[PDB]
Amino acid sequence: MYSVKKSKSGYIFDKPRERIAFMFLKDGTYFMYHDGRILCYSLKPVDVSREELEEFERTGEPPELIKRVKAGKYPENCVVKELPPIDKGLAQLNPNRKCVIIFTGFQDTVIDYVECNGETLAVARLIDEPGKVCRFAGKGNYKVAAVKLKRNEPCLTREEFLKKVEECR
Repeated sequence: MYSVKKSKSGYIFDKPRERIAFMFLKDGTYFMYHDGRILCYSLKPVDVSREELEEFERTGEPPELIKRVKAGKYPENCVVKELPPIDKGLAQLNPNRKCVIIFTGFQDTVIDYVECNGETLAVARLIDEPGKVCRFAGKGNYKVAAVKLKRNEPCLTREEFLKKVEECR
């Protein structure tokens, strides 16, 4: 079961560690898919109609393009990137995972996050340089960690974040 979020930007189908997003940008519809291990997105618009997106929403069957992607059959005009492992510091809390990419203004970023004690604990890493990391604890959304990363703002050290995680398990 995907949760579905529709907007003028497009459609977003989410699972705890998976996202299928269709963005009506520029010429037509571009797609982003990621699971726990792989990110892939189109460099050109794809042949997915709004009718197929309504059908995906109603029945829960992803379009054939996405099913091929989930089976490792990537289209020609697509970027495919391997993701890092689930953050070690968060691993024991069973975090969610989401990726944000150039379509919303980010260098490709993976974020692992949990809600704990009314706070968000998130670890964002640049997918292309996983050593660049923002560990974040705060009342905002998980995307805050990605924003701080983009803005090169200092974040929590490993020890500070691990204290927040331990005070949480």
